Amino acid sequence: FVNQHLCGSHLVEALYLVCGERGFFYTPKT
Amino acid sequence: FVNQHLCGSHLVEALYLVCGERGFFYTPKT
Amino acid sequence: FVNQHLCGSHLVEALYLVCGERGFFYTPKT
Amino acid sequence: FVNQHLCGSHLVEALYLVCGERGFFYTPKT
Amino acid sequence: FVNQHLCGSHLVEALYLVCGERGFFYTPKT
Amino acid sequence: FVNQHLCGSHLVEALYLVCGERGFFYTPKT
Amino acid sequence: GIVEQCCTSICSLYQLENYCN
Amino acid sequence: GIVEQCCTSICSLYQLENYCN
Amino acid sequence: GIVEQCCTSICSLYQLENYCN
Amino acid sequence: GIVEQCCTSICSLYQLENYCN
Amino acid sequence: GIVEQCCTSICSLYQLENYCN
Amino acid sequence: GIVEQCCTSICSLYQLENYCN
Repeated sequence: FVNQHLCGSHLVEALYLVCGERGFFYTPKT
Repeated sequence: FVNQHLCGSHLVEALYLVCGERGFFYTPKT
Repeated sequence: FVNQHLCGSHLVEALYLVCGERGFFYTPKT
Repeated sequence: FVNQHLCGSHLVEALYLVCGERGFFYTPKT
Repeated sequence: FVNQHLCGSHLVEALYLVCGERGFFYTPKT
Repeated sequence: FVNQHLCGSHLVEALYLVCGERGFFYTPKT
Repeated sequence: GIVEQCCTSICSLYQLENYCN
Repeated sequence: GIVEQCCTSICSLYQLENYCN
Repeated sequence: GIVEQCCTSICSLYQLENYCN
Repeated sequence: GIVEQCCTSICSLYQLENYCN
Repeated sequence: GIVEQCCTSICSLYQLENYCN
Repeated sequence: GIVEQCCTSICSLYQLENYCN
């Protein structure tokens, strides 16, 4: 089940998908 | 072969892996 | 640990891998 | 660069993300 | 379109899926 | 939340990333 | 269902085939 | 088709909706 | 935070937009 | 090799089995 | 083992190196 | 840029660090 350290790599996939032409700041700290 | 719009979702996986406890800003614009 | 909403994106990867030349219907509802 | 056989596994990730509570039919044939 | 350095991370996904209860040796060198 | 059978497909992504020009042996048995 | 039975502890090959087209 | 049109340069949101169930 | 609130049970579209640039 | 032959246009099931342990 | 120790809470860089070839 | 230089043939570790926070 790993942790945030691997779960976040997929959260970002959808994150920038929402932005599309835009970007975003990702901080796997909290 | 899609494009950056799907290729970047994996670039970030390694990106925050490098940072680990740190974050990063990702902009799929350039 | 997210949920089905992100876990299913990988279930499909193997799903169509089985079919290969065939397709399949995926419903992340149940 | 593989092919559709591996590229489609990520197309679906976004596909059902759009549907959310809905499903979809995926056919890696065309 | 990146390269083998990111394409192989998905080749392995299917590779051990075939083995299931077995393992395999992966060398992203050739 | 699946299991090791799908969690390991991402452990390898980082595994060979560390090696880079090197390979590694992956056994989803233990 | 299809995701509930598989996202728990993985499904059998023959089970997935029932959803294949 | 569905994969051919999307695996090239990504499809539009409304296009994917036609395959949604 | 951003990952803690999303890696639990997924976040809302409008929530993610706050982190968009 | 193993990645070169597979990362091009996908390998056969029997081909991958040769790398299985 | 290799997957059990890593699929729990991630392994250390030096630990993975022991499985590198 | 950041994606253009990396999505081509992968970037160097030190290059990615410039985008780390």
